[PDB]
Amino acid sequence: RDISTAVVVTTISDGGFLDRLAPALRDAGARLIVIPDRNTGPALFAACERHRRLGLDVVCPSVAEQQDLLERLAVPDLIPYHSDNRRNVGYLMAWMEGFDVIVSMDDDNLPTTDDFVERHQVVCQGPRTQPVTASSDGWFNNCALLEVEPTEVFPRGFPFHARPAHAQARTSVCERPADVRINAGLWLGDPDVDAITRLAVRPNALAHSGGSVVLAEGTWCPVNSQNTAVHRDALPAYYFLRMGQPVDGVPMEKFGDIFSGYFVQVCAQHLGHAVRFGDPVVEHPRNEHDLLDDLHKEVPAVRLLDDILDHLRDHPLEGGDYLETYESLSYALQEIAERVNGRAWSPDARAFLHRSAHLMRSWTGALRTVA
Amino acid sequence: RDISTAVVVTTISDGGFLDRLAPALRDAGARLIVIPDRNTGPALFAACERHRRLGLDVVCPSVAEQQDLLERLAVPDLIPYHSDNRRNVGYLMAWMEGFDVIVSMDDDNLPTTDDFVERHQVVCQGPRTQPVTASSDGWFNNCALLEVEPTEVFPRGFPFHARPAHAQARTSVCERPADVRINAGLWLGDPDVDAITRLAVRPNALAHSGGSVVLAEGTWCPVNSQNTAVHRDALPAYYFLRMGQPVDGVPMEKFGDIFSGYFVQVCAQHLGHAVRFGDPVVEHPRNEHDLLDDLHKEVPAVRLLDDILDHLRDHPLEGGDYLETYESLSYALQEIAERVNGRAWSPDARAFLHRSAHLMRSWTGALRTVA
Amino acid sequence: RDISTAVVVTTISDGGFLDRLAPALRDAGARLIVIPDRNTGPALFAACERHRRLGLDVVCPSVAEQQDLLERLAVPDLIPYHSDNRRNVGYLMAWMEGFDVIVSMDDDNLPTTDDFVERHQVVCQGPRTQPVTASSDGWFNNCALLEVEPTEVFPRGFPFHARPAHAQARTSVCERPADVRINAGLWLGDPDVDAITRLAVRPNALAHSGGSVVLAEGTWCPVNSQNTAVHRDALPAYYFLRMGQPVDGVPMEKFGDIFSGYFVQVCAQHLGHAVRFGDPVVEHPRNEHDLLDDLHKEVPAVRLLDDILDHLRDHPLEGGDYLETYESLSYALQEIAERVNGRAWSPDARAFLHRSAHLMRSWTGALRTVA
Amino acid sequence: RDISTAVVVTTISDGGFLDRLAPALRDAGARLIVIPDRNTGPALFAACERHRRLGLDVVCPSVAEQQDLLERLAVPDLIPYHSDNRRNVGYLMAWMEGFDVIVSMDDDNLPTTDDFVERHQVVCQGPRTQPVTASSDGWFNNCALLEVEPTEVFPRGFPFHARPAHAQARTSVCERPADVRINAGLWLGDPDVDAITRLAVRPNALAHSGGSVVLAEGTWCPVNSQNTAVHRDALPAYYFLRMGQPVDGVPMEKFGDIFSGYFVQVCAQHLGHAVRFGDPVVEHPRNEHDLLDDLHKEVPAVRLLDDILDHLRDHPLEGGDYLETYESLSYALQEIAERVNGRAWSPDARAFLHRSAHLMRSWTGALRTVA
Ligand SMILES: [Mn+2]
Ligand SMILES: [Mn+2]
Ligand SMILES: [Mn+2]
Ligand SMILES: [Mn+2]
Repeated sequence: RDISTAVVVTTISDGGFLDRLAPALRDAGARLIVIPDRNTGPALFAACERHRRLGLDVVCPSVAEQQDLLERLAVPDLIPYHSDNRRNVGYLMAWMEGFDVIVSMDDDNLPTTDDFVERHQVVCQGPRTQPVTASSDGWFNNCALLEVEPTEVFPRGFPFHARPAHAQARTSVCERPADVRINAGLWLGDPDVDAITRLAVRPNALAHSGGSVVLAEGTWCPVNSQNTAVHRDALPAYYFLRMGQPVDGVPMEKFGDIFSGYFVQVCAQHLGHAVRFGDPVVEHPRNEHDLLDDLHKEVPAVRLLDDILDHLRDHPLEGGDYLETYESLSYALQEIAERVNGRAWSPDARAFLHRSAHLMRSWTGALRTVA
Repeated sequence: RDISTAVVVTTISDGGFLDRLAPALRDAGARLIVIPDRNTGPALFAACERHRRLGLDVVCPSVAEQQDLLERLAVPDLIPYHSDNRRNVGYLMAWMEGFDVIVSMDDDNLPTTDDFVERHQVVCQGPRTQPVTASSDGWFNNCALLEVEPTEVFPRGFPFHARPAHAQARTSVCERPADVRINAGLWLGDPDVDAITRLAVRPNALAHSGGSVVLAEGTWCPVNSQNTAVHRDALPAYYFLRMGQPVDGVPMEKFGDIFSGYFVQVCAQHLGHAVRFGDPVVEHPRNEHDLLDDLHKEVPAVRLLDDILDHLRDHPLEGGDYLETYESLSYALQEIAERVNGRAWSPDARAFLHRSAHLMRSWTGALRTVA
Repeated sequence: RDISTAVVVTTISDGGFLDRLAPALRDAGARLIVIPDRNTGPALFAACERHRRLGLDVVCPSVAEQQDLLERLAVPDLIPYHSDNRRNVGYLMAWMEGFDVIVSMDDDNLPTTDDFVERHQVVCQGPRTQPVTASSDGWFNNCALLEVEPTEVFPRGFPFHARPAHAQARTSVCERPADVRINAGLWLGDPDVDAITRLAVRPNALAHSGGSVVLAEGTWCPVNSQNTAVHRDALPAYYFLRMGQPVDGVPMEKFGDIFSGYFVQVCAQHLGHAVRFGDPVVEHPRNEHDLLDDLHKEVPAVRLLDDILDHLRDHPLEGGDYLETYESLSYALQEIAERVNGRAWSPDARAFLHRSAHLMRSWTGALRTVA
Repeated sequence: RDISTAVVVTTISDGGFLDRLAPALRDAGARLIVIPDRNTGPALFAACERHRRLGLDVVCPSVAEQQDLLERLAVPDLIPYHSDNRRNVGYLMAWMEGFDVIVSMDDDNLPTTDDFVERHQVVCQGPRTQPVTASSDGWFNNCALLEVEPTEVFPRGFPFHARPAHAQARTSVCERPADVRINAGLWLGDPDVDAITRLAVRPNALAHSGGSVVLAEGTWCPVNSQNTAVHRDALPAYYFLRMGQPVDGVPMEKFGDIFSGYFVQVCAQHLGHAVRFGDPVVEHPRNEHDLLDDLHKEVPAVRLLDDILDHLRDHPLEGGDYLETYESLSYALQEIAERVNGRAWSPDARAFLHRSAHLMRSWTGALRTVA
């Protein structure tokens, strides 16, 4: 095999999460790329050094080091300096060093099994004839693979127009070729639901009961960046979208991985690749913040997502690899920004897609500069 | 002891709902006050004039008659002309003509029992020793009196900060004196939940199983205007609050009755009166909205309600009747607009309470003009 | 007939302006009340303590002393803590300690004559038959009393709708009884023009040539707080209005004294008092601002002032002194907030008058507490 | 010679302006392309037909005809349907029919001389060695060529950072080769000043006294679309920019020709071509609308223009003709949107350049489809 894996995490904490995260990473010999920020205290740097004494291939480049790498690649203004968007630095660094597997995690996720890194290496098994899951409505609820109380829930980013009729959707499994390049692992405790669902029923994930699935062509499901492995080929299409763009005056937030999860998914299907959902499952403790503020942050993106997802199914792309496909995707978003109709599509909402498309090319242009 | 009842409904439809609503109203000799708007087609007037042929005590004052009435009360600018706020015209007319019971309804509710008016006449039974319900957390979930699928839900306007711990709250019933002047009837089909709950679980209320309760002092529950009887004494405090005020730039909507229900509730309790929940139950069919637009409209008011409800418990009021208590409440809101802190309390959100307090005094000023 | 004068200045600088300002103040034995802010460096306190060694009756209450004072007056939230609105603290202290004349100045004005305090004591001369100036259009351009290059200009706050026809307006002087309680001194160098005029022609006031005038009843002119003496009776109506309220989404700024100057002007005229323009003239050097930012700040208030001034002429007031007249003015503003029409009168702009009216009552409520 | 000229005007009026505009156009045999809108009454169509009886080569394509041409060229959503941006239709139509000179005028401009069309044919004289005007600050005040009362003024779109020092700027004329492709004619009566200047001094253009100038390389001046001739080669770079994009929440307006005037100017200088200012001069009567509303509309663009103009001088372009240069300009604006710094450069302001750049390519892509 001889597979290299790099875990990418951005944080502003003191580094205490490394105590319950390092053992699973250092046992598999995987590299951990911790991306600090301006508002990151010197305790995280000391915590990374201490865990490197204990035998962890951890790196924590200071904001000075990060700005130099982005400066050489002619992208000094691409990544903001007070946001979790800085995880793109860890994406770029792991892609530069040439890792096979890039695992994107948050600083509050804990692996629940010993084979955490091994289960994420499924994106490097290549194309096999394997059971792939299809849905008559083109959507798959990966939260249905879990035991959730008090009621059924959809993951964050799942389109709202498809939820009422999804209970009638036919689900079939067929033995077909598939090349898994993205593996989204599930989460116990507080699942990855949007702020709307969390305020309504406060879901609780008890256990992973549904196993693992591989979605077929035409069946989609939102992919996150808190427990997801991405093959280095698919990483150019995994650019964490920059937030802050106002929709009808209200800036969107906390949806960078919803767009990247769909974008790397659309790009993978154009190249005949698939997305996997299931194991490894992480421990995600419950929240502790302002859920009404989370709602006010997520609504601007939620108002647009259903329209953007519908137009992406009708926009065929081009490209031989992920860089060419992701750029063809950026041009598709600019055409979508002028065709889509709706009350939430004020001039600033349409301009959100146009600036995002430019930032997506600035990301790929920096990757071509590396190569 | 002949009790007179007036039903207030504002609508822009052609008047087809009168075909099914008038039977239960004319069987009790009750008055129906339909309040049309500017865009209300001339077909509603034909339905009202024709349903009066069948014995319905219905009125439908055109916008010319509504504005001539509001001119003489020195309040021409109080009520907007493209909003459901125009139901205040119906409240004013019934209180002018001297009805004992004012039943507020929407144009899509349907009485499910033949005793609809009689069950709403409970707000005239006077004070007597009756079983009253109290709660350790000071909140009562009226939806718990219903059979709701797929999971438990809270009514629209229920404070979000008290929802997680409400399951542990103790509920007791004690024989205590109480005077019911507000009776909020429940609703089958699509229950009155906020847009957050409806997007999440799409609730369906199957039956009324919990019976009727009378809330005690210090126990609150949101009261809407879709199926609520208000005694003529309590009506001055039942002013339907005017929407449209921006909160951090986003205008609020669909919460006029949420503020009115709490305001008439706090005023009733200060005067020794109580609110009742339960019967009569109406049929509110599930109407397919733009639920994302409903969410975008309700979030501005939701961001402030939790703070507003907490301060209204700390602020004692003054007044002998509802007219004096409602004015003291308006001065209390202006004191709250400067006391309160939070991220959602930008200068426009604070000025929303100040403009609302002035409009409430304008509403009571017109009632003092009539009386 | 010993008259006491207090100069009120708020600043965030290091206190270098005291080197040139204190001579004219300590030569007249006048009191200087410097009001620092949170971000005011500790160098200002050394300049005040040291200028008192040279005989200056100066005080500089820290933010701790300012908040302790405002706590006992039940107005802790009245005055923000990062605004020039904190000069209201200086108005409060001088009115508390009982000074006859309160001279409002900025930290960049410089008296050009040795009789600065004496010329400002004109607001204590009492009522006498004196030449008063009237205008056929009801407006007087105080900048016409100055020599301004390169062209004629209007002061900041002058209504725009009356500017084109003001050249045809007739000006007459008549021996009439008048009682001056407000004296607005003029300014050489950079005149007090709005950001619109300054961006256009960059005015430069070379000399004071028109002398002094006393405006008659029905003749108005904006009064600022950069060089204005207010008698202690008129000070309750001189509350520096709080900025920040959004007009159609855009927050207003730099117009607190424009509203205060008109408010104390309308209140003085209802009580039979007059406003004076002319001497003493200060040296206001041209300070290079971000003039585009100044324009963006002043436009919100400018969009409303023309409508507000027109309605304030139609609304008669009540009151025996300034405390009762200023409160009647606040109730008049709430009546105007609903009467007025225009494109710039979105719900947030109307609620700006309602919140301002409450803050004015809070200001007078604290003065009633002191007295 | 054998020169064809097409005058482009968009309007919503009844067509009365054709009475005083047709004689100068029909005498020279020039085509007039009147572009109506949705809110255009049938009187303009009758007025165009009547003037065609009198011998005017006028055309007035209905909104149905306009949408078909844009539909064939795969640009159905490029041009909005309630704006003067529809003059781009007249630009495209005259470019399709192959006119040498395209004269862009407003419906309220009247030629003051008989040689109006002949003086605008100067953009077809080709390159000659002629006196070109240079300025040490790189800016030229074309309003200095007029007699303006009561004081000197700058044209709309002139950068504000350069105005104070422009009085010291050296002006020299040198005999050098120049190919005039854009000729901006001046205007008597109400000049083309921004809303800031018009509210301050209300300028009045008395006569054209300065003659005509041809700006050299590096010397710029804003160009408008109300009295300007554009050679068909330079027309691809004359796309009237679409307004409505919010800057810090405030949408910009009335600045479509300010950006197009600078863009066709920058593109012309890259190709060695020049811009001419002077004759022919038109009659522009005084305004009649809400000048405060004009200010509120123009400020969002004014806050950005000085920054955009500075970066355009430091961004070298590419291209052999105007189509290639205008597209290279669109990519330059996207790089400028991420390099520029300022308080007014909120996320929606930066996204204004990105969407504008996409619309500029959609314009050129439609022109390449025509060819
Ligand atoms: Mn988390
Ligand atoms: Mn309904
Ligand atoms: Mn100053
Ligand atoms: Mn014009």
